[PDB]
Amino acid sequence: QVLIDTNFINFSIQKKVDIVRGMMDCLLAKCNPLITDCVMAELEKLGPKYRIALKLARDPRIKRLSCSHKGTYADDCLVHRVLQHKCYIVATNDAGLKQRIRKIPGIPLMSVGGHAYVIEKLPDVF
Amino acid sequence: NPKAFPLADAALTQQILDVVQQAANLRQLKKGANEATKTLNRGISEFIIMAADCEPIEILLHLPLLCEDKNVPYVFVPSRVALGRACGVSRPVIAASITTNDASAIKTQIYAVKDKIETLL
Amino acid sequence: ARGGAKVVIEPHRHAGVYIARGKEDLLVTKNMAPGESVYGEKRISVEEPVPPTKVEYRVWNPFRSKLAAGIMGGLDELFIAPGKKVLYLGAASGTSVSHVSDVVGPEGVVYAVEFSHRPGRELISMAKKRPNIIPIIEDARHPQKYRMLIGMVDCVFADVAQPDQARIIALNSHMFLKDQGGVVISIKANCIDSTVDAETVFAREVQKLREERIKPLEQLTLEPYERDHCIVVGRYMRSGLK
Amino acid sequence: DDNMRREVQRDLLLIKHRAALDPKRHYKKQRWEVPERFAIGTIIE
Amino acid sequence: TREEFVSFKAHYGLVTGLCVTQPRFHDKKPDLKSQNFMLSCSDDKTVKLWSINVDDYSNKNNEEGLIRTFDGESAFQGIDSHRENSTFATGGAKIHLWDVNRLKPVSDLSWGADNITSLKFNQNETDILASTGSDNSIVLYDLRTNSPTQKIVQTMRTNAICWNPMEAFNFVTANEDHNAYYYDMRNLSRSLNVFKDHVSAVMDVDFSPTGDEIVTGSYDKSIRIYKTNHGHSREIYHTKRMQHVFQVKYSMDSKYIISGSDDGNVRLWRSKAWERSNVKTTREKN
Amino acid sequence: PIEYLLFEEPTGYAVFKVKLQQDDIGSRLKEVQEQINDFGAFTKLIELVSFAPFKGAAEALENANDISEGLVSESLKAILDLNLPKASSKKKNITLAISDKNLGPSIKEEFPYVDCISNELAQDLIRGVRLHGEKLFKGLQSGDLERAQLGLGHAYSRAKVKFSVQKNDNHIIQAIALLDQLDKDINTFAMRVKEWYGWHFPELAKLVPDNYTFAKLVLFIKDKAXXXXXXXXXXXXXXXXXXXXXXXXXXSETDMENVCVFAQRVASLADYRRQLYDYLCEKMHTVAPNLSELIGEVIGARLISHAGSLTNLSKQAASTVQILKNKGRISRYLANKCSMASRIDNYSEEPSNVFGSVLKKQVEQRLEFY
Amino acid sequence: ARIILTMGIRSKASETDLSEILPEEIEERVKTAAEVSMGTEITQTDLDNINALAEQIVEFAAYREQLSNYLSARMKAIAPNLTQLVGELVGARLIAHSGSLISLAKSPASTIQILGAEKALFRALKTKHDTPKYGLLYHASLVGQATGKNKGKIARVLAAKAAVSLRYDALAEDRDDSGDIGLESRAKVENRLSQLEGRDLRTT
RNA sequence: GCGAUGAUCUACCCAUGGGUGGGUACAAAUGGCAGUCUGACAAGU
RNA sequence: GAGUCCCAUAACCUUUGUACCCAGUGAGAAA
RNA sequence: AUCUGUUUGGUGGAACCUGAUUAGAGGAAACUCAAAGAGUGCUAUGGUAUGGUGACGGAGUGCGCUGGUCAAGAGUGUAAAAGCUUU
Ligand SMILES: [Zn+2]
Repeated sequence: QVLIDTNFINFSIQKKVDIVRGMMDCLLAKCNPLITDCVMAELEKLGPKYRIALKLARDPRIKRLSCSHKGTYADDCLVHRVLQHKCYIVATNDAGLKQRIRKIPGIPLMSVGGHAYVIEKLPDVF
Repeated sequence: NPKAFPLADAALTQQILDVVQQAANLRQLKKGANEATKTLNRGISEFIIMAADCEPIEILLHLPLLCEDKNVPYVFVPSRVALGRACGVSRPVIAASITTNDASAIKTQIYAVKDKIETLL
Repeated sequence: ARGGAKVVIEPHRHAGVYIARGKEDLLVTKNMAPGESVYGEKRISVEEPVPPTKVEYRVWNPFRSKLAAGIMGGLDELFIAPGKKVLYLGAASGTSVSHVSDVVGPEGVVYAVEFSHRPGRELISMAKKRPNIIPIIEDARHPQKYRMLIGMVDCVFADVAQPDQARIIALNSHMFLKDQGGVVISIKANCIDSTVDAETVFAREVQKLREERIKPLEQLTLEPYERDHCIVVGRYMRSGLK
Repeated sequence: DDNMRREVQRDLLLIKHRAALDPKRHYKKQRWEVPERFAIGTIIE
Repeated sequence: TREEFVSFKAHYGLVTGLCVTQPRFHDKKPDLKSQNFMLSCSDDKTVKLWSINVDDYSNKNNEEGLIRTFDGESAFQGIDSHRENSTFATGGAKIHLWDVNRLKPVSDLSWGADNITSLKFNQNETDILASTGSDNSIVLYDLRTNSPTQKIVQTMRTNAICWNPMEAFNFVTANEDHNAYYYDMRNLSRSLNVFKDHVSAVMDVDFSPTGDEIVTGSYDKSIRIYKTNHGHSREIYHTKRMQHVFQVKYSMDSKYIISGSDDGNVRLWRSKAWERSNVKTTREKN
Repeated sequence: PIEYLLFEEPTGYAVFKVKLQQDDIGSRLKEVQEQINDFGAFTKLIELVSFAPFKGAAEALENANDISEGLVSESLKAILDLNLPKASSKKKNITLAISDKNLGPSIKEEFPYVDCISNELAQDLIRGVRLHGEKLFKGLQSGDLERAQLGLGHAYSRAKVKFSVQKNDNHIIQAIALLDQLDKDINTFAMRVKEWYGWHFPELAKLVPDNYTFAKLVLFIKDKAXXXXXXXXXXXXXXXXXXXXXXXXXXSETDMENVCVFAQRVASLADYRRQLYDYLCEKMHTVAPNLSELIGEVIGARLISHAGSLTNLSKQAASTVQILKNKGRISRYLANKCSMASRIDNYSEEPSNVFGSVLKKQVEQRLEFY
Repeated sequence: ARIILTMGIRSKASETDLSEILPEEIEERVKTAAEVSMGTEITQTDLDNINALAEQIVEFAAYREQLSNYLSARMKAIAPNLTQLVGELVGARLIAHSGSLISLAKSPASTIQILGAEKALFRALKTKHDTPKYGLLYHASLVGQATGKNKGKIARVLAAKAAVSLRYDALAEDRDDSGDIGLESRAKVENRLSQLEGRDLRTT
C-alpha cells in the first residue's frame, strides 16, 4: 500500500509511465497505490497548468484514503501516516521528503528516475 | 437450536481429518477430551475437533464454553470412529486438539483449515 | 509470588487501578465483592480502620485480558474511570468484565454485552454479586434491539473478534456513546484478516475509525503479553474531528 | 500513621533497594519514592 | 451524509443536463417515498431514465437503475422536466417534447431551424417554457398553445436561464458577455436589471426559492450572489481548487449554495456567511 | 418534516413533538452537532406531548422483549391512537421518527398513514433525548431510569438465557457452607452442655454419647430420677435411673433452667440440621443427579463448593478434579467419571437420572477387579 | 430475618405491613425496591430453609437476650457493689481476665485500669515509651460519658472506686446485697465528673 | 474376552502383621514467650 | 502525668489427645 | 576492650562549580475581604408569544379543510373482460 506525493505524479508524466502499470515494473509484485486527502488537495491547488496530472490522479484503481488534519500540507501528512503504522511504502520525489524518510527505519522509499521507478529500502528487491 | 452446532460439512470433514492425520505424525495432536481441555488452559491450542456421535454430547460440551472464552475456534465432526483413524489411535477419540507449534511443516495447511472454521462462525 | 509474602499496595497513575509493589510487581484492582475470586486468580487482602474492616484486592492477570496488557504496557489516558459508565462488548465471561466493574466502582455501571447463551449464563451469575454489571445477551451487531436497556455510556470497550469490527462500534458509538468520551478498541490481527499482514489491519482499522468520527489518540501493541494485537484508544469527536 | 512504623519502615526500605536482594533479578531502573498512601497486605489463596 | 447513493456509468459521451421527476405511468405508480428518479441528457442522441434506491423511509422491508431509454436523432444539449403529468422537453438541434410513456417525441417545437442549447420550465404557470439559442437568442414557449410565443435576440449567446419560483413571470438569464440579465415575460423590450459584476461569461444562474437572491457562476473561477434589487453582487465566492464553474444551484431550503466545477468536485457553500446550522436560543436570536 | 418522534424507555414510552427541524444539509457540522449536548439548544427542537408509563415490571419485560423482535406491543399501539393526527394513506402522510429501521414496517402495518423515518437526521434527535435524559420529561416519570435499566436489564437477559431458579447451584454452595457450621456448633454447645451438666450428673454423658439425645434428657430429667417414660425412649433406662440414684455431683434452680434453655438450643438446632440435610439431599437429586448417582449427595455437594459453582467441575480436567492401590487406581478412575457426570448435569436442560446409574455400573466392575 | 417471615415474595412485599419492622421510612423504601429488583423468584421449597434460617437467627438473638439476662443475675449475685458502678458487661470481663473474684481484689487499683491492654503495656515498658491509660475499663458507661483527656482522669477514679467496690464484694462475709457501697462510689465519680466537665481550658 | 468415554507411572527392621522417622489438620494445656503504669498535688477567687 | 481495640474478647512456640500422609504425565498394559 | 575502622542511617554543610529565583525565604487560622480562571448542576423552552383594544367574545348557521367507503367518468390494458393508474 503505497502513498503518493504531488511530485511523484508530476515526474510520472514527464517520464511517460503509468502509475499502476509502471509501479509493478519497478516493484515486481501487485500494489494498491493510494493518494491521501491532503495530497489531492495539493493537486487541485497546483492549478490550471497541472490539470492533466489531476485527471490522472483520480482513477478508480488509484485509491483514496481520508485524513484528519487541519491543513493542506501533505509533506507532513505523509510521514505521520508512516511513523504510526510502518506498513506503507512512500512514493516521493521530493528532496526534503526523502531525507525525512531515510532517517525513519524500515520504510521503503520509492522515487522515479530515467525510465522507470526505483525503490530504496526494500530488502526484497528481487 | 441443535447442541452439536456447528457441525462440519462432508467436504470439510475430509479437510479437517486429513490435517489431523499429519498433526498426529508431527506430534502436534493431543488426543482425548481430558487432554484437549488442558491445552485450552495452557493457551496453546489452534483449534478443537469434537465428535458429534459420542454419547452423550454433553461430556465434551464444556469445550466451546472454554474456547469462546479464549477465542479458540472449534468444530464438530460427525464420527468419533472416523476421527479415530485420523488420529492413529486404536480406539475412537471423541475430542482432539491441534497445538500451536511454530516449527510446523503443516503450518500453511492448518491455517487453511482454521480459516475455514471461522467461516462457520 | 506465594500465599505468605506481604505486599505494598500503591495507587497507579490511572485511577481505580492499584500496583502491588512486592519483590515483584503485580497489577491489582479492589474487589467489590470480597471473599471470591471469579476465575481463580490470587487475591490480596488488607485491613483498614470499630475493628478494621477487610478490603480485598484482586490481581489483574495480563494474559487473560486484552485490556490488561495495555495498562501494563502503558497507556496515557484510559477512559475507564471510577465514576464513569462504561459499555463493554464481547464479555464472554468475567475474565475481563469483572475487572472493569471493579475499576469503575460502586457508582458507575458497566454494560456487559455478548451474544452466546452458555457464556452469557455464567455472566448472569457473576452479575448478581457485582451490582454494576448489568448483562445484555443480545447480539452486538444490532444495537437497536437493546436500545431500551442502556443510556448514554461514557466509554465503550471493544473485545469483539468479528471481522466487521469497525461497523459494530460505529453503531454502538453513534447511538449510545456520550460525545467526547473515549473508545477503546482491541484489534486482533488474525481474526479480522488472515490474508493480509498484521500491520496492514492496524492501518486499516484506524482509517475505518476515522471515517466514523473517532479521532484515535494513541495505539499500543501489547506484544510481550499477547501475540499480535493492538488496543487503540479513540475519542468520539463527532464535531470538529479535525 | 506514625504507629506500627518499624515493621513497615524496614519493609519499604527493602523495596526502594530491591535491586540488591538477589543478583539474578535486575529490575527496571526506577526510583520509587515512598508514596503518600499505601496499604501493606498479604496474598490470600 | 455527503456520500453517494449509487454511481452510474450512464453515457459514453458527455452528459449535458440532468433533471429529476418521479414519473406517473399509465400502468402503475413508481413510489415517491422509497425511490427517487434521475433523468439524463447525453451527447450520443440519448435520454435515459434512472431509478435510485433511497434509504430515507423505513416503511418497507428490484429496479435499481435504467427503466427505459429514449433515443433521438440529433445530439441533445439540455433537459428540463415539467412538474405536471410526466412531461419533459429536451434541448438539441430541435427541442421536442417527450412523454415518459412514449419512446418517440410528441411535438417538435422550433421558432427557427437553429440549434438550441439549454432549457428550463417555469415553476408556476407551468405550461410556459423558456428556450435558449446559440444564435444569441431566447425564444419563450407556451405548451397550452403547443406553440412558441415570442423571441428576443441579445448581443451574445445565453448559456442558461432560470425562472423565479415566487413571482413566476420574471426570468433571469446568464449571458456570454460578462453580465447577467433579468427580464419580465410580458415586456422583453426592457430588462428589469443587469448585473455587471463578472469578468467572463456566466455559465449558470439560479433563482433562490426565497425569490430575493440570484446566485451565479462564471467561466471566471468565482461565484457571485446578488439580490434582485441592488444590481450588483453582495458577495463573491472563490477558492483556488475550483476552476470555471459550469453549474450552480441554490438550495431548496434557501440556505446553502451548491456549485459544480470543471475541477470535478461538487463544492457546497452557505448563502450568507454568518447564518449557522445551529438552532439558536431566544436571547441569541433577538 | 420530522414532526413527531418516539423514544422508548423502561418507564413506558414517550411521544414528542418536533417544534423546529434542524437543518438537514448541514447535519455533519460542528454547529448543529454541538447543539445537542446543550440543553438550551435542544429544547427548541423537542416538546413532550405524551408519556404513558408501563403498568408493571412484568409488563415491561413483555414489552421490552417485543421491541427487540421488531413488533408493536399493546401500549405502543395504544399511545399512537392518541397523539398522531390521522392523515391520508397516499398523500401527505404523518411523519414519526423511529430509532429502528426494523420497527418501521410494523408501525405502518398497524397505522397505514404513518411514515417512519430513521435517517441520521432523525436518529440524531433520539440520541439527543438520551443525553438530556429525565430533564425533558418534566417530572412525569415517577421513579428514575437509573433503577429501571438495571432490573429490566437482568430480566431481559434472564429470559433469553432461560435458566430457572430451580436449576441454580448456589443453593448447593450455601448449604454446604451452612451444614459445616451446624456440625461446628452442635458438638460445641453440647460439649458446653456437659460442662454445664457436669455440675449435676457426670454419669449420664457416659451412657449417652450422641449430642442429639444428650440434649434431650437434660430437657427430660432436670433432677434426680425411676418410673421415667422417655428414659426408655430400655437397657439404658434402668442403667440411668439406677445411676441417677448413685449421683456424685452437686445440685441452683434458675442456673439449671439456663442450661435447660441452652440444651433446648442444641436439640432444636440439630433438628434444623436433619431438616437442612434432606433439602440438600433433594437439591442434589434435582440439580446434579448424574453426579449424585456415583458418589452420593453429600460428597457430590462438597465438590461444587470447592469448585465454587457447578460450572468449575465441568471446566476442569478430570485429572485435576480431586476426591478423597485404590488411591492410584480408583481415585483416578472415579474422578474421570466424576468429571463426566458433572458435565452432563451442567449442559442438559433437565438432566436425567438414568445415565448416572449407567455410569455407576462401569465403576463397579473395576471395583470387582480389585 | 424478621422481615423474611413478614415479607416473603416481592408481591407479598408491597401488600404486607412492616409497621413492626423498620417503619415509616424504610417500609416505604423496601416497598420501592420491591417492585424493581435484579433478583430472581424463589420457590416454596427455597422458601423453606430461608424460612427456617429466619427462625434460627431469631432464636439465637432471643436466646442471647436471655443470656445477658443471666449475667445481670450473676452480677448482682457475686459483686453487686461493682456492677452498680461500671455495669454488667465490664464486670463480667474484669472477672474474666483475672479469673476468680479473689484474684482480682488482690490486685491494686492501678492494675484494674490496664487489665485488658496488656499487649500495648509491656511493649511500652520494655521499650521506653508511654503506657496505655484506659485498658479494658474504657468500655464502661462512664468513661464514655467523659470527653477528651477526661477519659483518662475518670479511668483513674473508676479503677480506684471499682477496687474499693470489689474488695467489699470479695471480702465481706456479710453482704447487704443492694449495692449500697457501690452507689456511694458512683455518686463520688459523678461529683468528680461534673466538676471536671464544668472546668474548661478555654478563656472567657 | 482391554484401553483416549484414559492404558501406564509419581525411610528403616521384623516371615501377607507391627514398631521406629517426619509432615498436615483438629482439639486441650494453671505449658512457655509473660513482667501487670506513675504516687501528691490539682482546680477556683 | 501516661499509645486500648492494630484484637492478652489474642498471636506464636511447645506438650499431649484425634484423624491422615512420604497436583501431574499421555499410550500402552495382558500374553 | 585504654580492640581497631570501614559500611549504613541521622545530624551538620565550608571551598569550587552548575541550575533557578529576588522590594530575603517560610509558616498558622476563617461564617473574614477582593481580584481571576476551570469544571459541574438548574427546565436553561416566544422561530416570531397570549382565543378577544365592543374595532369584542360565546352559541347556532353557511362555506372551507380532513378522512375512509360507494358511484360515475377519464387513462393504460387486452379480441373483449379481468386486473390497473387517477390533484
Ligand atoms: Zn492529511
